This record gives sequence, structure tokens and C-alpha cells, in this order.
Amino acid sequence: PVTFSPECSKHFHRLYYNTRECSTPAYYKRCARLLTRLAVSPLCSQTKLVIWINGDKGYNGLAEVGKKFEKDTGIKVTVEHPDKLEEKFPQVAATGDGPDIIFWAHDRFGGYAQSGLLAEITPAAAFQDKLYPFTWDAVRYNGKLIAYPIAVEALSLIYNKDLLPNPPKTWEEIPALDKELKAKGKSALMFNLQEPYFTWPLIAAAKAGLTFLVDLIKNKHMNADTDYSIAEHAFNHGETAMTINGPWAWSNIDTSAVNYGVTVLPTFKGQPSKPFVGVLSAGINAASPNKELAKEFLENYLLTDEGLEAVNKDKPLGAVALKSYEEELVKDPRVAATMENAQKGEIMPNIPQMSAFWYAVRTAVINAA
Ligand SMILES: OC[C@H]1O[C@H](O[C@H]2[C@H](O)[C@@H](O)[C@@H](O)O[C@@H]2CO)[C@H](O)[C@@H](O)[C@@H]1O
Repeated sequence: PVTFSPECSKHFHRLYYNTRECSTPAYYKRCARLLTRLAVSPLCSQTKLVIWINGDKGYNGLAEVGKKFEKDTGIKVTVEHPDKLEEKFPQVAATGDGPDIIFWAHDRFGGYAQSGLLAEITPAAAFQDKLYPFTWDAVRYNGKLIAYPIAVEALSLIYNKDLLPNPPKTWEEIPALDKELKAKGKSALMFNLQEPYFTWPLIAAAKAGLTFLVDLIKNKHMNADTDYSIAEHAFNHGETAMTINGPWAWSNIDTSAVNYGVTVLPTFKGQPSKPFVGVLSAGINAASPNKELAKEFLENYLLTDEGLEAVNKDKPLGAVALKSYEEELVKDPRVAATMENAQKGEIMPNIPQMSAFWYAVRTAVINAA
């Protein structure tokens, strides 16, 4: 099954009947030239959906869903994961270089929608009843829905059970636990310091929290240069007892054979760690020629139990926004911890200046080194 745009036939029949060069035998060579150029042009290629998703999510699982959508409709589906896609998209979507569907945490999506780059989505009232209502409220900008909520991500504390059978309950006791582990050739805690998404849970429980984090670097309990790749390698080789990450990382820990748990983030000054909750969402490019087709792949293929499961087997989503699948998924204790850290945190805003917010928080952490 291969589906083409209806305009390709229209252009092709108009090219034959309406052309003087196709009417008389003297000009049949021009007629063939013109028919050949149209035949190879993009308009007469098979209709495709391009999807952008971050390279740490289950794009391989998402693509199997796309191959089923192609088995049922002939609309090819191409999933890509270009780097820094949340910054390539606004530079590229007005022209014809953007995807038909973009996946990102709901917070970048306000800047896009204010710039007119996302189409307003049209779910039925019945379809919306299948998702948790606080997730629709996150993908709403100026009273308009601008994306489909996929998953609810929050950071969790992840600990190696062989090195720390009981994870700490407070941040303030991590120095003491580090001194013990360092004697065993280990360390207590590594996590990505280069992304403010990861430090904010501690800053938000602002002056004293960033201080404690700085006093952790200064007392040699952590390294200022530790980024995502450095922390995951240390944890997945059992060189550190705790890390801070989200559900996407569970896949790589299963293969390393670390006996790991997932639990609430430790408290600071007696209060819960308040991390930023992002709703992973699918937005439809306002420059897409197949907006309606993108609505059907998302409402009828992805956002069903089977579709979310095919993504989740690749890289776990954590807690999904679809109620039917979250009542099952939440029996898993890892997802329960994620839902606990989401409860005790705050959902991030989707203002257009959010990007500048993040720049400020990133730069304040780095320069505090
Ligand atoms: O670095 C700040 C960052 O925070 C959030 O991004 C997260 C994202 O939600 C997760 O999917 C993870 O995979 O990537 C980021 C952390 O490295 C915001 O959504 C994003 O706008 C912001 O840049």
C-alpha cells in the first residue's frame, strides 16, 4: 500500500490535456520531458510524515508504530532525532525543512505557538477524557490546545542497592555517606550538572539550595564538569552509588546489570525536593501539509495502549498521560516513584521567555564553580 497526494494526479492530467506540447506529435519529446520532470518531483513522491524526537527517548519503538501506520494507510513515517532539535525547530519550521510532528517537553512549546509555528489541535471531548486533565492544561497556550500530551516526566533518585541498600532521605546526609563510600573506592552521587533541569530540584526546595550544591563541589563531593554522559557511565559501571535521572535512562541500567532502585528525591532543610515536571508532548507543525494525517497517527496509533507500549519497550516513558495505560504502568515501583516526585514538584511554565529562564539557571550553576 502506497498513498500519494491527490494533487500529483491533478498536476499530471493537467500536464497532458492542457499542454500544446502534448497535443501535436512534433512536440512529443517536450511532452515526455515535462511528464518526466513532474514524475520525479517531490509532489509525486509517496506521502510521508517526518517526526522529530529527542535521541534519548524510544524513537526505535516509535518507528515500529510508524511502520504499522504505513501498513494500514500507505503513508510512510520517518522518525528522526537530530541534535538540539528544540533549537533547530524554530529556525527551520517556517520554511519547508521542519518535521510534520515534533516531540518535546511542553515548556518549549509556548515560544513556538506564540511564533505561530504550531497548529491548534482538535481532539474530541471523548478523546480528551482518555488523558489526565492536568496534562491538557500544560499544552494550552492562550486558551488553545497546541499539542498532544504523551508522558509525564520527573526526575527521580536512582541508587545502586549493592552499594547503598537504603538511599538517604535528606540531602544534608550525602556528605557523610560520601566519606564512607570514598574509602571503599566509590562515590555517593553523580548527576548532570550542565543542565539546569537536573539541579533545579534542589535549588527549588533558592539561595540556600544552590549554596549546598556549591558547598558539595567545594568539599570535593562532586565534580563541576560532570555532565550527562559522565554520570551515566559512572553509575552503569557501579562506580557511584546514586544518580539523578529520568525514566529514559532505565533502559541502559537494565543492560548494565546494576541492581538499582528508584525513589523519592532526598529532602533539603526538611522540605521535599521540588523538581520541574515536563509533559512530553507531540506538536503538529503549522507548516505541515498533512495536519489531519498527523492527527490520525497520534489519536489512533500512538496514543492507544499498544502504541505507548511499543515506545515504552524501547526507552521507558515513565508515567504516560493516557489513563488506561497509566493505571497499568503505575504498578511498577519505578513509575510510582516518578509519580511521587511529580506530585511533590511543580509543573514548568510554557512562557516564551522559558528559554531565557533556562539560560540564566544554567549559567548561574556553571559560574558558581
Ligand atoms: O536543560 C534544561 C532543559 O530542561 C528540560 O529539558 C529536559 C527534557 O525535559 C528531558 O527530556 C531531558 O531528556 O532533556 C532535558 C534535560 O537535559 C526542558 O524541557 C528544556 O526545555 C530545557 O532545555
